[PDB]
Formats: sequence, C-alpha cells, structure tokens
Amino acid sequence: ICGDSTECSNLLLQYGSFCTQLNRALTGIAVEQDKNTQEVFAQVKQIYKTPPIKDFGGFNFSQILPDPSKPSKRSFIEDLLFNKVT
Amino acid sequence: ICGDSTECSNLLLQYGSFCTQLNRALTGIAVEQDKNTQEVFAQVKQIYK
Amino acid sequence: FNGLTVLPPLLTDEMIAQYTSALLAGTITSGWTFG
Amino acid sequence: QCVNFTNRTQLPSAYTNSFTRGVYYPDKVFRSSVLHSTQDLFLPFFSNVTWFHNPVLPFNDGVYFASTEKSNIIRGWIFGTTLDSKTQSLLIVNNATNVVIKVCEFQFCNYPFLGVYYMESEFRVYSSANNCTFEYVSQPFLKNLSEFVFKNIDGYFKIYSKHTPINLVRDLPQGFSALEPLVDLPIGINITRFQTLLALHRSGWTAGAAAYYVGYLQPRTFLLKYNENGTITDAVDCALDPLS
Amino acid sequence: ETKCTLKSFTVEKGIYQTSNFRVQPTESIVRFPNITNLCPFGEVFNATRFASVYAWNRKRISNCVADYSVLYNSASFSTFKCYGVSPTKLNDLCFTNVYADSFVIRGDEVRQIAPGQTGTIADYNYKLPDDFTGCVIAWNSNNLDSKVGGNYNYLYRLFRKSNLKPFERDISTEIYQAGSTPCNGVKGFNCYFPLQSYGFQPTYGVGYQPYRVVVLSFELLHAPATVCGPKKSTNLVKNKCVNFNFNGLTGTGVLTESNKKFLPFQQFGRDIADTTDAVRDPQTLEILDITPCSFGGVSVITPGTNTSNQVAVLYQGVNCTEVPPTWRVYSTGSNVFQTRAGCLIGAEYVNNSYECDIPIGAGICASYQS
Amino acid sequence: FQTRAGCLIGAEYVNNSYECDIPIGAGICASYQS
Amino acid sequence: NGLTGTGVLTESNKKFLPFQQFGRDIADTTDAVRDPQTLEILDITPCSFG
Amino acid sequence: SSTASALGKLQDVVNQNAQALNTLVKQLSSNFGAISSVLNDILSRLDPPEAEVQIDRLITGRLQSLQTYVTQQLIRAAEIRASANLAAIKMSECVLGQS
Amino acid sequence: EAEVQIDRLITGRLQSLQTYVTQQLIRAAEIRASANLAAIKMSECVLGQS
Ligand SMILES: *[C@@H]1O[C@H](CO)[C@@H](O[C@@H]2O[C@H](CO)[C@@H](O[C@@H]3O[C@H](CO)[C@@H](O)[C@H](O)[C@@H]3O)[C@H](O)[C@H]2NC(C)=O)[C@H](O)[C@H]1NC(C)=O
Ligand SMILES: *[C@@H]1O[C@H](CO)[C@@H](O[C@@H]2O[C@H](CO)[C@@H](O)[C@H](O)[C@H]2NC(C)=O)[C@H](O)[C@H]1NC(C)=O
Ligand SMILES: *[C@@H]1O[C@H](CO)[C@@H](O[C@@H]2O[C@H](CO)[C@@H](O)[C@H](O)[C@H]2NC(C)=O)[C@H](O)[C@H]1NC(C)=O
Ligand SMILES: *[C@@H]1O[C@H](CO)[C@@H](O[C@@H]2O[C@H](CO)[C@@H](O)[C@H](O)[C@H]2NC(C)=O)[C@H](O)[C@H]1NC(C)=O
Ligand SMILES: *[C@@H]1O[C@H](CO)[C@@H](O[C@@H]2O[C@H](CO)[C@@H](O)[C@H](O)[C@H]2NC(C)=O)[C@H](O)[C@H]1NC(C)=O
Ligand SMILES: *[C@@H]1O[C@H](CO)[C@@H](O[C@@H]2O[C@H](CO)[C@@H](O)[C@H](O)[C@H]2NC(C)=O)[C@H](O)[C@H]1NC(C)=O
Ligand SMILES: *[C@@H]1O[C@H](CO)[C@@H](O[C@@H]2O[C@H](CO)[C@@H](O)[C@H](O)[C@H]2NC(C)=O)[C@H](O)[C@H]1NC(C)=O
Ligand SMILES: *[C@@H]1O[C@H](CO)[C@@H](O)[C@H](O)[C@H]1NC(C)=O
Ligand SMILES: *[C@@H]1O[C@H](CO)[C@@H](O)[C@H](O)[C@H]1NC(C)=O
Ligand SMILES: *[C@@H]1O[C@H](CO)[C@@H](O)[C@H](O)[C@H]1NC(C)=O
Ligand SMILES: *[C@@H]1O[C@H](CO)[C@@H](O)[C@H](O)[C@H]1NC(C)=O
Ligand SMILES: *[C@@H]1O[C@H](CO)[C@@H](O)[C@H](O)[C@H]1NC(C)=O
Ligand SMILES: *[C@@H]1O[C@H](CO)[C@@H](O)[C@H](O)[C@H]1NC(C)=O
Ligand SMILES: *[C@@H]1O[C@H](CO)[C@@H](O)[C@H](O)[C@H]1NC(C)=O
Ligand SMILES: *[C@@H]1O[C@H](CO)[C@@H](O)[C@H](O)[C@H]1NC(C)=O
Repeated sequence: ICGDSTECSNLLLQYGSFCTQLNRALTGIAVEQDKNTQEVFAQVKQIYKTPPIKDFGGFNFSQILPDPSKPSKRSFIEDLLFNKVT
Repeated sequence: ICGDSTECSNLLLQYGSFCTQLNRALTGIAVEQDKNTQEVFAQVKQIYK
Repeated sequence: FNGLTVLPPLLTDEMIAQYTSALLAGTITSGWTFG
Repeated sequence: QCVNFTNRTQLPSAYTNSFTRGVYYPDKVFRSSVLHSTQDLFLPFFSNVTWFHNPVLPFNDGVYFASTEKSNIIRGWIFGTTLDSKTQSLLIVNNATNVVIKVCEFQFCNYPFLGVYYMESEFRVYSSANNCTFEYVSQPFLKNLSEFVFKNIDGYFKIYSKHTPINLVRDLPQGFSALEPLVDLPIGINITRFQTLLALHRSGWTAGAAAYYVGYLQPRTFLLKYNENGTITDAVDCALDPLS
Repeated sequence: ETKCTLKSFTVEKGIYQTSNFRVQPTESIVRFPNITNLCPFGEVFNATRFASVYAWNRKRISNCVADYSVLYNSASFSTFKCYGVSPTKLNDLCFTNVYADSFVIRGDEVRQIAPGQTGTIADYNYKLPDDFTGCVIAWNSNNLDSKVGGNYNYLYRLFRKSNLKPFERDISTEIYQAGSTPCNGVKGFNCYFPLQSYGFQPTYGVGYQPYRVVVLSFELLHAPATVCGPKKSTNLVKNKCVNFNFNGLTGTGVLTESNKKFLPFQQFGRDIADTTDAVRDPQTLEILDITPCSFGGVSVITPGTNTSNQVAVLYQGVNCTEVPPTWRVYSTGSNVFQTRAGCLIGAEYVNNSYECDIPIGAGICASYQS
Repeated sequence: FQTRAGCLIGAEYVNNSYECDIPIGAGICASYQS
Repeated sequence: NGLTGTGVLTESNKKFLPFQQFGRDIADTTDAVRDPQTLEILDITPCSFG
Repeated sequence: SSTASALGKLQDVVNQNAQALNTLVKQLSSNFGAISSVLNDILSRLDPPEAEVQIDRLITGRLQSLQTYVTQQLIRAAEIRASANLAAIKMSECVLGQS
Repeated sequence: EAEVQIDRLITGRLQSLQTYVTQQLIRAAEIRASANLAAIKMSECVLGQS
C-alpha cells in the first residue's frame, strides 16, 4: 500500500486494523494448502520397498515403478506429466 | 454506471480494470452452469427407445 | 432492460427430456448393464 | 528569382496498397521482449496510398512520405497554410551539405525549386522573407527506400525517418520495419498543406522521374512487440478485422 | 517480540511470523546535467511594454538553470499562488520546455485566472485548463500602466460567438451580429465592435488600477529534462543500497553496470508497471540498472516458554551472506545455516533424520534437543 | 443466419448434425470443415 | 415535458386515468408518456443492444 | 507422450492464479483520481497538507483492490479444499481396496 | 462540481455491483455443490442398486 513512506504509514495507521486480518487469512490459506497436501498423500505409516526381483505372473509394472537411474527417482509416466505442464 | 455519457466514461477511465475482472467472473459462472448440466444429465453415449 | 442480459442455456429443455427418456428406457429394458 | 514555365507536366497519380508500412517508436522508453498496446496516430494497415510519377496536397493529421529513390533526386519540403508571406510557413532543404530547417514568411512562386549548375551554386526557391524567428542546421537527412513521417501535435513538429536497401521493382516490400525518431521541433504553426522540391538540372529543367508515395494517418490503437534487443519486430492493428 | 505481538505472557511451541526487515540506505546520490547558465527571467518580468489581454505574450524557456528563490523572496508580487507544486520545492525539481504567458488585466479580474473559472476574460480572452500545473504571479502596475490621459492601448474582448478552448488565442476583429438582421460588415443596430478599451486612470481606486500578470506553465516528466534547479551534483557509488535522484527521478535501491542496449534517443527503460529498470546518467551518458536492496519477513522458532527461553530466528528468502529490527546479538558468533526457505540463525544442523516436531519449509524442520 | 441466441454472420447453416465443437447456444453450435 | 430519455416510441393501448401524465411499471422505469400537445398515450422501448 | 493439452485442470488453475496476481500488480498504475500514480513524485512535488488527500485517494483505491483480491483467493481456496477432500476420499476407497 | 457528483454516483454504483457479484459467486458455489451431489446420487442410484 505505502511502499516505504512514513507519511503514508502514519495515514494508514489511523484506518484501524484492516489488513491484519487479510494477512491472517493468507497465512490460514497457506496452512490449509499444506494440510491438504499432507492429508491427501500421507495415507501410510511406513515406507515399503518392492523386492529387487519382480515376477508378477506376467504383468509388467516397469513403466510405473521409479527408475534407479534418474536422480529424481520419478517414473516414466511421472516424468512425462512433469514435462508436459509448465 | 454511465448511461451513455461521455463525461462519466472519461471519469471512469482513470480507475483501471475493475470491469474486466468483473466480467471475467460471470462468464466463468455461466460455463460452470453449462458444465453442471452436461455432467448431471449426459451420463450415456447413445439414445435408447 | 438496463444493460443487463440473460443468456439462453446451451441445452434446450427438449434435449434434457430426450436424455431422461433415453435413460429411463435403458434402465427399464437393460438394467444396470448399460452403465 | 523564379519564372513561369510552359511544360505543364501532370503526374499520373495512381493508387496502390499501403501494406504494413509506417510504424514508428512512440516514446523514448526502452522495452525488451514485451507486448505493449498503445493508442496514437498511425497509418492504417492495407490502405490506399497515392503514387506520383508537383501539386498542392493537404496535411490532415499527419503525412507519410515514401520514395523508392535512385541517387536521391528529392531534396526539399515546404509546409504552410496559404504558402505566402502573409502566414508563417516552414521550409526544409537537404542539399549535399548540412540540412537546413527554417520557419519564415516566405514568398513562394508557382514553381519553386533549387536548380543546379554544372560546381553547383544556385538557391532560388523563394523571393522574400521579412519576419521570422527559428532556424536549425543539422547533418544531412539523406535503389533505396526512404520513409518519413511528419506529425504536428501540441505545437511540436516530429519528423521520423528510416532508410532501407530495396531490390523489388515497383511495389512496396511486404515487410515490416520500424521508424526511429529523427528530429523534434518545439515550434507551433497551423500547417495544413505541403509541397515537394526537385533537384532539376538547370543548364533547361529536366525532372521527369519524380515518383513518390503519399499517405495519410489516422488515430487508432496498435499492439507492438519488443524483442530481446528492444527493436519492434511485429505490430497488430485493432480496428481492422474481427480476428485482429 | 513474540510476547508483544501475540498479547500473552505464555507462548506455546510453534512458529509465529513477527515482522519484516529491510536493508537501510546509506548516504544519497544527486546527479544533474553539467550544463549551467543564468536563466533569462529579467526580460520576461522587467518588460517595458506589455501586450493586451487578447494578445497575451507567450515565451518559451529551455536550456537554462532557473533560481526560484529570487522569485519567491521578493515582496513586490502582490499574489504568488501555485497549483501543481508547492512554491518551496520549485528549486528542487527539473523540467523541460517551460512556458511563460504575460499580460495586463484589471484588478477585479485577477480572481478569474484559475481552473474551472467563469467570467469575461476567463471565458472569452484566455481560458486556463482545468488540470493546469504551474504558478500564477500578479502585481500592481498603476504607476507605469496608468496615465493621467487614459491608456487606450489595452483592448479586451467582450462579445464572441462561442467560448475559448484552453490556451487558445483569438485575434480576429470581426464585426459581431447581435440580432436577427445580419450586419454584413456594417456597424449599426445589433452590431458591436468586439474589442473595448480600458479606462485606466490614476484617479481610480484599488481594484481598477492596471495589474501585470505572469503565468508559468510546466511539464511533469514527458521528455529529457533541460531546465534543472540550482542543485549541485555529486559522484555515484555502485553495489550499495543508496538513495538516488537522477535528473528529477527519485528512488532508493542499488545500482549496477547494466548490459542492455539503449538507442541514441532513449533515456531510461521499464518492463512491467512503472518499474524503471535502467537509467542513463546526464553527465557520463552511461547505462546503469536499478534493483531494490534486499528485504523480507522474519519468523521465530521456540520450544515453548514453559520449557526454555531459547529462540531461533529465520529470515525468509534472504541470502545468508548479508543479514546484519536490529538484534545484532545474533550476529557475533552464533551458528548460522542456509536453506531454500532463507537463513536460520540460532539452530545447529544435525545429520540424523527422524519424525519431527515443528516444520520450517522445503523439507527441513526443527526441534528441541539447544 | 438467425438463431434464438441472436444473429450469426460469416458461417453457413447446414441440415446435418455432428458432435458439438464450439458452443453457440439454444442447442446449436459451429465447427470448421469454411 | 422535462422528462428526458432515449428509446423508440410506439403507439400504445394503455388507458391513463385523465389526470396522470406519465406511467411506469416497476423499479422506477418509465414505460408510457402523454404528449402535452395531443394528449396521446405512447410507449417507450429501449432500442436494441448487445 | 504424444497428445498434448490433456492436463487442462491444473493448467487453468495456474493460469487463474497468475492472471489474478498480474491484475493485482497492474492495478498499482492507476491515478484513482489523484494527480500521479507514483507516491514518491507527489511527495516530492507538493505540500503535505495536500499530500494527505492524494495519499488518501491512493490508499482507498489500493485497499479496495486488495480486499477484492483477498476475497477471490478465499473462494478459490475453498473450491480447492473441496477438490482435495474428494481426491483424498478417492484415494481412500479406490486405491486401498475394491470399490 | 460535476466531476465530484459523478464520482459519488460511480463509486456508490461500484460497491453495489461488487456486492451483487460476490453474492452471485457464493450462490453459484452452493449450486455447484448441490449439482455435484445430484450427479453422484444419479450415478449410484439410477444406474445400479445402492
Ligand atoms: C488553421 O487553418 C484553417 C484553414 O482551414 C482555419 O480554418 C478556417 O478555414 C476556413 C476555410 O473554410 C477559412 O476560410 C473561412 O471560411 C469561413 C466559412 O466558410 C468563412 O466564413 C470565412 O469568411 C473564411 O472564408 C478560415 O479563415 C479559417 N479560419 C481562420 C481563423 O483563419 C483555422 O482556423 C486555422 N487555425 C488557426 C489557429 O489559425
Ligand atoms: C516391461 O516393459 C518395458 C517397456 O517396453 C520393457 O523394456 C523394454 O525391453 C525391450 C526388450 O528388452 C527393449 O528392447 C526396450 O528398449 C525396453 N524399453 C525401455 C524403455 O527400456 C521391459 O523389458 C518389460 N519387462 C518385462 C518383464 O516384460
Ligand atoms: C515536358 O516534360 C516531359 C517530362 O519530362 C517530357 O516528356 C519526356 O520527353 C523526353 C524527350 O524525348 C522523352 O525521352 C521522355 O520519355 C518523355 N517522358 C515522358 C514521361 O513522356 C516532354 O518532352 C516535355 N515537353 C516539352 C515541350 O518540354
Ligand atoms: C541483438 O543484438 C546483438 C548484439 O549486437 C546482435 O548480435 C548477436 O549477439 C549474439 C550474442 O551476443 C550472438 O550470438 C549473435 O551471433 C550476434 N549476431 C550478430 C548478427 O551479430 C544480434 O544479432 C541482435 N539480434 C538478435 C535477434 O539477437
Ligand atoms: C527586475 O529589476 C529589479 C531591479 O533592478 C531586480 O531586483 C533586483 O534583484 C536582485 C536579485 O535578488 C537584487 O540583488 C537587487 O538588489 C534587486 N534590485 C532592487 C532595486 O531591488 C529584479 O530581480 C529584476 N527581475 C528579475 C526577474 O530579475
Ligand atoms: C549468496 O550470494 C553468493 C554471492 O553473491 C552466492 O555465491 C555464488 O553462487 C553461484 C551459484 O549459486 C556461483 O556461480 C558464484 O560463483 C557464487 N559467488 C560467490 C562470490 O560465491 C550464493 O550462491 C548466494 N546464496 C545462495 C543460497 O544462492
Ligand atoms: C393545441 O393547439 C393547436 C393550435 O390550433 C390546436 O390543435 C388543433 O385542435 C383541433 C381541434 O381542437 C384539431 O382538429 C387539430 O387537428 C389540432 N391541430 C392543428 C394543427 O390544428 C389546439 O388549440 C390545441 N390542441 C389540443 C389542446 O389538443
Ligand atoms: C481505393 O482502393 C480501392 C481498392 O483497390 C480502389 O479500387 C480505389 O480506386 C482506391 N481509391 C479510391 C479513391 O477509392
Ligand atoms: C548546401 O547547404 C549549406 C547550408 O545552407 C550551404 O552552406 C551550402 O553552400 C549549400 N551548397 C553546397 C554545395 O554545399
Ligand atoms: C513584420 O511584422 C509587422 C507586424 O507584425 C508587419 O507590419 C511587417 O510588415 C512585417 N515585416 C516587416 C519587414 O516589418
Ligand atoms: C542505400 O542505403 C544503404 C544503407 O544500407 C547505404 O549503405 C547506401 O550507401 C545507400 N545508397 C546506395 C546507392 O546504395
Ligand atoms: C560536462 O560534464 C563533465 C563531467 O561532469 C564535465 O567535466 C564537463 O566540463 C561538462 N561540460 C560542460 C560543457 O558542461
Ligand atoms: C510446563 O512445565 C512443567 C514443569 O515440568 C510441567 O509440570 C507442566 O506439565 C508443563 N505444562 C504442560 C502444559 O505440559
Ligand atoms: C553430515 O554428513 C556430511 C557427509 O557428506 C558431512 O560433510 C557433514 O560434515 C556432516 N555433518 C555433521 C554435522 O557432521
Ligand atoms: C434443410 O431441410 C429443409 C426441410 O426440407 C429444406 O427446406 C432445406 O432446403 C434444407 N436445407 C439444406 C441446406 O439442405
């Protein structure tokens, strides 16, 4: 609103607490986003790992499991999704 | 807000784009209503008799 | 009016009635299979 | 020192397409890689532009003057209202040496020109100049397409120029090129008409290859694009096409 | 600070945003063009002859250094009233293409020289613009512009077909047809000469004596500046958040040698929303770029006042190289750390990883053992 | 062409019926083929 | 008669009581006027826009 | 891999946020009835007894803009929270068991 | 004085329009929630045994 002005700050101070609740609402929104992400994804208590040898009767999950080569440890489909949207 | 007046339009000109952002919401609302109707009713691919 | 406009809906009531008639005929004749 | 003639040459003023020429930098502000929408005076895209193969033409809002010139035959410019000593007029002469701009109550005759001698020493455009204030001297303004824009806004006379190499024979090139600002004059006159001067070889005047393109401006809105180097590379007119 | 901003004597274990900090500026930089010369104000003011109302004398002032102290300290000016700027800052600014319009009017009509004013000369002789910027000076000239024989050289208009545009000039002395029957260039009934002479005589009292009026009109940052004040320039310093006044353009930030290219006619540049990102100094004609010196929010981490009184201060989005809301105590030898969220002062990084208490951001979270 | 939504110019009206591409209104819409 | 406005004027079949001068329908929107010279009931419609 | 424009929802959410921020930051370049849209200039030009009025006009305009932006953000956050709850439910039944 | 009077008129009409738009947005959100519930109910109940 004021951009580093003493006169503007003094003039705005007499308007009362208008923007304090705005800052509170923005902080609440950010906390809400964090809670949304955490509650959507953190559905498990531990971290599991697939066995190194995989023989699932014929089904092939290589396209969905993460690839050890990539440092991001993101699978092919995840890589495509990340690259598509920017 | 002007009723076809030049002075009113000139005075409003120095307010920036309240009007663009205002009009940008009604269109979204209308598209939302159309999507609501389409998703509620168009649950099938063919028409039976 | 006074600068306000009302836009007509994309889907007419006849098409909505046609959807409902098709759905009802399907559920009477086929059941849950057509879903 | 000017006399009447007998060979009343009539220029076959044809019509042709303006295409997308006549875009100039509107402000003195640097912008890079940005799309800016500005409303000002411009030459409308795809408009009628007159081609002359020396009559009196109105000034209107502004004037766009183009020449696919060889050896720079065109020399001068005369602006005014009645083109007499009664009303203040303006004159521009770009000879082989520094260009001269004057505003005076000149007394123009029927067929003003410079005239050259074959070692050239001749200056007989006008006859008298009694009262006047402002003068200006600068470096000369001038096979090549030369484009100039003359604007008169708020007692300010803006002259914008651009020179380009050309190879096409007759029609204007279907390309885009910005016009950098050249000269600003803080002098206000009621200019409404303008002329053109030729460098005829006086030894018997011989000036027949005097061809130029003349167009008129209008106020409208453009959308210009500034590239990474701050040079306008594309423009879009607003009130021309629903897609536009 | 947290106790003051939370309104309690007890604070639980949590993170609370307190305030924000900025890097304060040091010294100041004033840069003005090297050109200097006394500006010709004597002729426009001390003029032997003054034209009529309908023929107000307009003069242009450019490429000069103007001192407004002499035009303000003198008490010879009966009225000195400005609209766009306070008179005390006239010598603190730089303009281009100054205009001075001078004339002589009656004493009672001095009130008509104002924006949005209706009258005789304010409507048919010289109409000021509604958004006028500049100043108006009026003073008494009875001893010089009034003679015992009566001065008939001052002619003012009374009749006109329509009103006058702002800053318009009309000189046509055409016969006015005041009735249905046209005059056809013949004076008679319903025909009047539009110009009339003043009755300036020394016998007249106050309000009727001739008054000399000068109106000064300015511009506000529309072109390269040419008329600066009497201020003196100074040297420039780079890589320091300082205050700058480049040819009237004021601001605060840090300057750097820019790499963008300016065409020989361009002065400065901007990218989005009046963000002046480059300047050309009027003296060296060199390109510089401006960026604001760093600032950002500050937050605290505490394990709860019930447990201890140790806090950790986090500055958001600020490079840890420069940090020293002074609180210099956390700048001597305390442990420091850098993360994607900013810089942390007062906490020690530990390599072990386990399910944790209060978070910070970017996957890094703090807790109590220190 | 005249529609319950208004008046449309530049595009011709046909008697066929396909899937809707650019919604117009009142149950009709246009597509590119002109 | 001092009441200003823009629109298209048509003939109307409304019957004013002999002492009114101009009518309206709802929300203070004029819809009919009586010309002082002829005393005829007209109808006002806002000309099209969109 | 081949077909594009298959992620419309996230793209339009990002576009809405970006355009909201863009118009909010663009609103700073309006006079709002004052003499200039930059506060330092009006501070440096005229007397504070009138700078108070000019800055008051700027303050009320910017307050209106900020309040509108905050309200729009609140509505969008509510919608996003509803969508997140639906996604969490879908993860609860469809993934961890047969529905 | 005309710009002042027009300013008062336009600003008041501005708060009126803003309030109308906000109420429309809230009502549209509620209607969207109701429509989603109706679509779900029509999905499980009409097309199968719930
Ligand atoms: C700048 O020049 C223009 C030239 O057109 C001035 O406009 C007026 O133009 C008319 C031409 O139609 C001039 O002739 C006059 O026409 C009227 C109407 O037919 C007639 O009643 C007069 O007897 C005369 O013949 C007219 O002189 C001219 N106006 C003036 C004041 O010269 C325009 O006014 C000029 N502007 C300035 C600031 O000088
Ligand atoms: C699972 O599918 C992947 C993807 O097709 C298979 O990886 C391919 O294997 C063939 C034969 O070895 C190679 O020619 C391809 O280059 C491989 N593709 C990639 C992207 O590496 C994988 O072999 C399949 N696994 C099983 C058990 O069928
Ligand atoms: C009047 O001027 C025209 C144009 O300069 C002259 O026409 C040219 O005459 C020469 C002489 O043979 C020709 O080579 C050119 O081709 C002509 N040009 C055109 C466009 O026709 C004309 O001869 C002159 N007449 C007089 C009497 O001087
Ligand atoms: C923009 O300005 C530059 C600087 O003069 C022009 O020169 C190019 O500079 C880049 C990097 O400095 C080089 O990679 C190019 O090879 C240069 N090209 C030429 C022709 O000199 C550049 O041409 C201008 N235009 C563009 C589009 O960059
Ligand atoms: C017009 O003339 C008067 C008198 O010559 C000038 O007043 C002088 O101003 C200078 C500068 O402040 C003083 O040092 C002199 O003492 C003044 N003279 C008198 C007699 O008081 C006045 O400055 C001139 N006008 C302008 C615009 O310069
Ligand atoms: C804080 O600033 C320093 C210096 O400005 C940054 O150090 C530079 O880091 C970049 C890569 O990030 C290197 O290319 C430079 O050579 C470094 N310069 C110096 C002088 O060390 C440092 O990275 C900044 N902090 C963060 C977190 O980025
Ligand atoms: C309005 O004044 C005119 C002036 O005569 C009159 O209107 C005429 O009224 C007679 C009968 O009263 C009609 O037959 C005419 O057609 C009317 N018009 C003209 C042009 O004569 C009458 O005095 C007034 N009309 C009213 C009060 O309705
Ligand atoms: C204007 O352009 C049209 C289109 O080519 C042309 O037919 C016409 O001769 C030109 N000149 C005039 C005066 O219309
Ligand atoms: C060209 O113009 C200049 C400037 O008026 C003049 O001095 C000179 O004599 C003219 N002629 C030549 C051949 O330079
Ligand atoms: C100069 O101007 C005056 C008045 O404007 C005029 O009478 C005179 O003819 C002009 N020319 C000369 C040479 O004085
Ligand atoms: C034409 O313009 C070019 C600018 O690219 C210049 O080099 C040349 O000397 C000019 N004249 C001719 C005859 O090419
Ligand atoms: C121009 O400025 C430079 C540097 O400030 C100075 O050395 C030089 O004397 C100045 N020249 C003039 C003509 O003012
Ligand atoms: C605060 O600390 C005391 C000291 O051990 C402890 O008894 C008390 O339970 C603590 N308060 C809470 C809320 O745990
Ligand atoms: C944590 O481990 C890394 C190994 O890369 C080491 O460099 C670092 O010093 C360790 N930190 C501490 C506090 O021991
Ligand atoms: C569409 O069908 C109607 C009904 O027969 C017919 O009158 C009309 O000509 C047809 N139009 C086209 C383009 O087939």
